[PDB]
Amino acid sequence: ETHRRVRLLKHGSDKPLGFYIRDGTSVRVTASGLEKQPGIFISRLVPGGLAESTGLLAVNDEVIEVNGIEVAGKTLDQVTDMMVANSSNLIITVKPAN
Amino acid sequence: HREMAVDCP
Repeated sequence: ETHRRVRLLKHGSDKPLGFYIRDGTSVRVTASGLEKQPGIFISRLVPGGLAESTGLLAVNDEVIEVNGIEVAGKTLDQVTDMMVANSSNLIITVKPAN
Repeated sequence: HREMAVDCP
């Protein structure tokens, strides 16, 4: 839509993904108009980790999907689990904070 | 806002 597909492929690498995610509020479109709904956002990037090394992931970016699966409607424990499940070749789609 | 870590050492 106006999103960035960022991939944290490891290819047999030790280097962790090294990022955190958190609960937030995102605004989405509806028949009622613009509504505040629960979202998932990037908390911070760990120095040395692959997430930082891309230069595309940034703090307060919204997680849209994880490897093709939209995270809307899902809790933070679920999304975390989706990401660590796919941790070898993780593909995040985000809406950049700016 | 509560947070959780994806693969952190």
